[PDB]
Amino acid sequence: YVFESPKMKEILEKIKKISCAECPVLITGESGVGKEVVARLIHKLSDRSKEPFVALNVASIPRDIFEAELFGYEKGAFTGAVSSKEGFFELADGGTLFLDEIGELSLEAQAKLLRVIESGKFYRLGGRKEIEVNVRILAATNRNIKELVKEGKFREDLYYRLGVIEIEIPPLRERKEDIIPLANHFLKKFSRKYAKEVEGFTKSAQELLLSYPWYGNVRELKNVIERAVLFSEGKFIDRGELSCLV
Amino acid sequence: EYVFESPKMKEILEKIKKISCAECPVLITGESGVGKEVVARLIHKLSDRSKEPFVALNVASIPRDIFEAELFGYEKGAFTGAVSSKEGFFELADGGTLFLDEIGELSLEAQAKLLRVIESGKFYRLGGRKEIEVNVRILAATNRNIKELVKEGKFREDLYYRLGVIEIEIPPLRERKEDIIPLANHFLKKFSRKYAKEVEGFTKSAQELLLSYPWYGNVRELKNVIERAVLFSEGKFIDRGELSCLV
Amino acid sequence: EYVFESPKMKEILEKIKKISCAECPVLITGESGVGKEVVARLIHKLSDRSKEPFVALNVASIPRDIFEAELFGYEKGAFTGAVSSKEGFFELADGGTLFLDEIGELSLEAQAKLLRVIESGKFYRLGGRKEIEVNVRILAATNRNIKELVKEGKFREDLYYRLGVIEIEIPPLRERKEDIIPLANHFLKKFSRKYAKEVEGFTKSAQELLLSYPWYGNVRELKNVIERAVLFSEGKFIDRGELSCLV
Amino acid sequence: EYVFESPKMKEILEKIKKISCAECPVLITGESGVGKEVVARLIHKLSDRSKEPFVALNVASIPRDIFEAELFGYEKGAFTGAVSSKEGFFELADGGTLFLDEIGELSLEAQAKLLRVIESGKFYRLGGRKEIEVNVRILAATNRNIKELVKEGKFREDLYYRLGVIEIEIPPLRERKEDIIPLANHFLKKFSRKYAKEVEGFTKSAQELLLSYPWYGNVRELKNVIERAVLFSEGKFIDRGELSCLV
Amino acid sequence: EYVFESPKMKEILEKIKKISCAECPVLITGESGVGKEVVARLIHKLSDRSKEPFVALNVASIPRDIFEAELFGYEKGAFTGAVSSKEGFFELADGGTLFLDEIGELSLEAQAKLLRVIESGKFYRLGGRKEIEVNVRILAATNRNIKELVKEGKFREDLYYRLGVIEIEIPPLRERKEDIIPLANHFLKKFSRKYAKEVEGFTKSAQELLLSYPWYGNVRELKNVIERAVLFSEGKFIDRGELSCLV
Amino acid sequence: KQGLQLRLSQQLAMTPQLQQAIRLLQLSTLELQQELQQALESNPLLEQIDTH
Amino acid sequence: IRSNLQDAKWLIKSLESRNDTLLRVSRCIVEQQQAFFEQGEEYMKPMVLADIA
Ligand SMILES: Nc1ncnc2c1ncn2[C@@H]1O[C@H](COP(=O)(O)OP(=O)(O)OP(=O)(O)O)[C@@H](O)[C@H]1O
Ligand SMILES: Nc1ncnc2c1ncn2[C@@H]1O[C@H](COP(=O)(O)OP(=O)(O)OP(=O)(O)O)[C@@H](O)[C@H]1O
Ligand SMILES: Nc1ncnc2c1ncn2[C@@H]1O[C@H](COP(=O)(O)OP(=O)(O)OP(=O)(O)O)[C@@H](O)[C@H]1O
Ligand SMILES: Nc1ncnc2c1ncn2[C@@H]1O[C@H](COP(=O)(O)OP(=O)(O)OP(=O)(O)O)[C@@H](O)[C@H]1O
Ligand SMILES: Nc1ncnc2c1ncn2[C@@H]1O[C@H](COP(=O)(O)OP(=O)(O)O)[C@@H](O)[C@H]1O
Ligand SMILES: [Mg+2]
Repeated sequence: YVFESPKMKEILEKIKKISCAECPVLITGESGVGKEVVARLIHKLSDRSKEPFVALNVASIPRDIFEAELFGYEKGAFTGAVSSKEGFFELADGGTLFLDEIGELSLEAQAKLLRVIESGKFYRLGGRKEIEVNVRILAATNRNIKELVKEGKFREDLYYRLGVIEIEIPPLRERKEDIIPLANHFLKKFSRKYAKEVEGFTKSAQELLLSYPWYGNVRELKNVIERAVLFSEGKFIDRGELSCLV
Repeated sequence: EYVFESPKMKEILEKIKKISCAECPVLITGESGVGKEVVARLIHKLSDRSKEPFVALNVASIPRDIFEAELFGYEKGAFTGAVSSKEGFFELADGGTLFLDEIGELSLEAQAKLLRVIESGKFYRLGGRKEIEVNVRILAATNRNIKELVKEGKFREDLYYRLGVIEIEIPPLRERKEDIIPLANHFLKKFSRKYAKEVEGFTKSAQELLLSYPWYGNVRELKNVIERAVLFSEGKFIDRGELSCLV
Repeated sequence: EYVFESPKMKEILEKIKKISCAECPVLITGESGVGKEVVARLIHKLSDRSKEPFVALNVASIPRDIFEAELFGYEKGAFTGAVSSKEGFFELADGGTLFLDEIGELSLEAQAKLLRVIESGKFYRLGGRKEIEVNVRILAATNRNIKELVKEGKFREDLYYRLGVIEIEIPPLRERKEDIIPLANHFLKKFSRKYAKEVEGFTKSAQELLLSYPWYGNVRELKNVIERAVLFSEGKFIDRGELSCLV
Repeated sequence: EYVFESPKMKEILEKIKKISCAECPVLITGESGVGKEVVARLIHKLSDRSKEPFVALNVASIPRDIFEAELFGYEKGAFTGAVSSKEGFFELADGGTLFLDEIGELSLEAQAKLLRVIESGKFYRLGGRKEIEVNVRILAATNRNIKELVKEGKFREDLYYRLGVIEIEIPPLRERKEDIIPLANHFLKKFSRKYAKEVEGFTKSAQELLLSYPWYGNVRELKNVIERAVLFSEGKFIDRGELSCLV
Repeated sequence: EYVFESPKMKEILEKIKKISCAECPVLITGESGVGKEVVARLIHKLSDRSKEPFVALNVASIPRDIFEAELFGYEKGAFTGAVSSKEGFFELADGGTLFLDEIGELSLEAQAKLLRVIESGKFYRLGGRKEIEVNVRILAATNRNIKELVKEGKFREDLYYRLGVIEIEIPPLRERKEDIIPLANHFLKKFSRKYAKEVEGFTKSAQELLLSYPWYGNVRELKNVIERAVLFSEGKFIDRGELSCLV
Repeated sequence: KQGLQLRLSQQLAMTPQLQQAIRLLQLSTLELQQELQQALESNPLLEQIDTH
Repeated sequence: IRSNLQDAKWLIKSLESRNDTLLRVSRCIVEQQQAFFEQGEEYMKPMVLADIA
């Protein structure tokens, strides 16, 4: 990974300092800024470096089977319970659990989440033995959680538990010092990956990168660079190729 | 170790001592974070079943469609996907105590399934043709006023008269002024010894700030605040400024 | 033979020429009957592996309960009734192309299972111990709005990002008006020899009528209309009245 | 054997005779009792494959979870219980005609499984790794407005254009006023001979009553009315009174 | 055995005798407790199938997931757990009559599975590729009003015309005033011997009371009332006092 | 979702095949003889070679 | 009589298999620890169940 902006350097120093503590960590920012990158950096420098890093997104979780993913189930608990399954809390036993897009969780299921965090013990669906696990919680959000709380769309206890230490990542629109390093890194990486000689962007094309108000941020930048490399026919990338996408 | 300093808590403890010779169901009521489960565990410990299982079950988390399977079990060919017999929580807690947390949140349809087992103690499995008799003592805890729910047609009256043989009401921490400082000291000691920080006690300003706050999360909120203060302390005494998590 | 006589279609053809020798999964999106199958088979034909199998599959025709058994394979004795070991479709298209039609019908668990293999490139049989490495080029076609699917919470976002590296969006036939006339004359001949009916071409009024209809089935609807016109006619020219009832 | 006196049915008969040499799928639409089955069987008889099987499937009676096994078959060992290989209804109807009756009662999930077989005729069995090609003509019948279902988000827009190559609409009996009397005599000769009665015709008032009645069950209701009139008849004629109590 | 005295009830018996030679489906309608099953069994007894099976089926107690497996049967290997071939109720009732009780309780989707078997009698078993033809007479009984149910939209129109070839409606007991006293005496004679009582008849006031009560349960309620009167009787006559429940 | 239903499905089921005739290995000679005596009592067609 | 005869034959086969297994295991154990039977203790070799298995 590449970090050059002063804000990114400050965030890196903060991540270095907070890796020792085991308190839950919340990260917020716009889409495609690198929240998962920061979470993985925290996990790597933490005392649980060799432990599993279980990352999951709650947006793709169906409403009516959330418990089956929260606790897991044993064999034959219900129709379709072919074999035993482990919930994400049991998967990350000793490791770190990373919940992405926590702000879109339904109100009813939220009350069912922190209840397992504070107690620390749960029963598998169809299981008659009690399971005790220890997990470090990292959470990611895209919107403002405080405004959601003021609208009654979020639990304040869950915010207090998750918001022990919270981090804000500046979007790429205000990190213009990373545009050229990220573009060059992606260019070299994808040029090696697809095995075709592309040296670097022309001077004319460089100003287009700054002039572009990136809305998809790093994800959009990476996709654009990869597509430009795929269609590239020379070692120098001109502004004409980039202008087709933007 | 638990803290019972207020006269009301001592009276509750004396009532538990007196009822330690009974096997009646118990109903516990209060706010959230006041210590209902602590009182339930104390009742279990002081009774004659202290060496027997204590099964704590949150009836507000079990899916509605598999309620009977969890509570009563099933046999090999009960449904599509059943491969072997499995016991329920009533049979697991045979000879011991079953604690039902948040009984008020149980839906009005689910309250009908528990009617016969509480009194008779006998039931059938899902797909079983033999009657099972168990000896289980029922402790139930709720935060909502059951009487109002019954009066407004939300909680069944049969279940209310089955459960509420003995009722215990736990006053909130807001009305237990004498029971704040000892709990704060206990939590401070525990967190200092656990997190391996350095702290010995609070300052007078900190004591007044703790005593003036209207704790609405009760002992839960107090424990969380003390834990955060210990995590954000490096000296020896916690001042008023550090304990700014309150208002 | 196919017809590509529109500037957007010619640009798409140039993109196909540029991309056909790459090694990245391709996603083909468009309306109904635009030519996604044509584009997929043209990508495979103009490729260094054009002599290798082109396994076309419909993801809605595979039951969930045996899904991972069909896609990866199973060993003998993996489950009750497993007479003998069998390979999966991933091994069947080893060294060739795997085309998945209507990728939007996949379930979340199937999406995760496919994502694992697309990322790592290696998998295991249902009851196997050794690890299998494959060299499959993955093409997937769909007509749904994939962005709305991921926003609603039906398609995994990481899987879409993995597949959606290259997007080929075939424009609707209503935006390809200069391509309508060469297509119709292409079909009119093909059916004329097929059904032995004698017909030469369309009159000016019929040609004017063709360009004005907002086709909803795109090329397939035009093919159906031309087939009906050829079947229900005997003269050498198709006029306005013959197509008026159809339109 | 049938009655086609009305000109609106003579035009349909001409259209049926016009598509004898074709093999494209046909979609038949109408109300209840208008004669979709008769039209389908007449189309099959008048074609070049009249010596081949005519497989009629009520698609609403196929269970949801075994839909793929019925329409495609399976190899042995495909699942727990596949002790021998089987052929689906597409392989059984090879070389002949497959008639999907009441296709409008098909679930949205089961409509996506027929998208590739109807187009090309190539498919895999459940557990088979070799493609199977069949030559089957497809006739489909429905009593619902298929366009309204397509525009109401109940019927897929790809399956409609795959099936609806040639569409035949049968007008109700309220518009075929020239068939009511030729049919009424027809069924009469069918029933008075079956039950060995002595009825030979209708009076001049019963014919007017038959003409005036707005038949809502169409030819099936006409059959029922004529059968009831014959069963409870006495004499050589059926007067107005013998059926005025009904229609 | 059964008692038919009211003039409007003898016409039903004459109609039953009129349709002895017929084999068309019969639809029976009436209120609760008027004797629909009595009429159905009388129709079966007076027909040419009187020595053949009479399969009485409650279509409201068949699970919807295995419905197709109960009426049609299945072959070996159709699904997981099908270890042998099993027939259905249509083949079990072959040569006799099938009596669908409470046909109006079927769901809209469950009514579409009976369309092609009521008319032609041909069907395929689950997992069977050979067609089966049966000879079964369909009797159906319902206490609702099928015409207005079809008008509302809770009953399929294409099934009503298949079932309702001959419709028989039974009037309520409050309109069969000539049947109240004979039925009362028949039930009194039936119950005075089972319980070995000494009652022989009613009083004039009791008979006057029996004629004014608007029987809501019809013959079943009358039978229950007479049984209650017999059980708690002391003398040889039942007085108006013993029938106080009818006031 | 989570539910208890009766249905017709096509599934791949697992294969348990043991615990049969395994408890006789760990039994000593005396316990084995007692088990054989019980089996002889319960089965008419089983006999033991007699010395009388 | 058929059911009882089948059960009897199964039990006889089980006993025979048990005896054969015991004999094989004993023979393997004696072959592995052979310096003990000639010179007593102090010549025992270390072994676990995995070796015999
Ligand atoms: N400093 C960096 N250097 C290189 N690549 C980076 C950097 N930061 C982010 N990326 C790339 O950005 C892409 C998106 O990162 P990530 O998924 O963490 O962001 P996000 O969309 O904001 O997060 P999330 O969806 O998990 O909330 C990744 O492919 C990652 O490699
Ligand atoms: N350029 C072309 N020239 C001739 N025929 C064409 C051309 N493009 C498409 N077609 C015809 O269009 C028909 C439908 O196209 P195709 O099979 O690609 O559908 P599709 O886009 O995959 O449809 P769906 O989205 O409904 O699954 C085919 O029969 C094909 O022959
Ligand atoms: N022209 C005709 N001459 C004689 N009988 C006819 C004619 N048209 C229809 N019928 C009769 O109409 C009756 C009603 O069944 P029909 O074949 O019309 O089915 P349908 O309502 O069109 O649809 P489906 O049977 O596919 O559900 C049949 O018994 C058939 O004999
Ligand atoms: N004419 C009669 N003579 C004697 N008993 C009669 C007569 N009519 C009805 N019954 C009695 O009435 C009782 C109830 O009638 P029955 O069950 O036939 O009607 P039903 O409620 O319409 O039927 P179902 O609901 O079962 O379709 C029976 O026990 C029957 O013996
Ligand atoms: N008297 C007490 N002494 C020590 N700890 C207490 C006391 N009362 C409550 N607590 C603490 O408060 C927490 C919440 O109490 P508990 O009874 O478990 O839940 P609730 O009362 O909300 O159902 C517990 O973890 C318990 O340790
Ligand atoms: Mg397609």
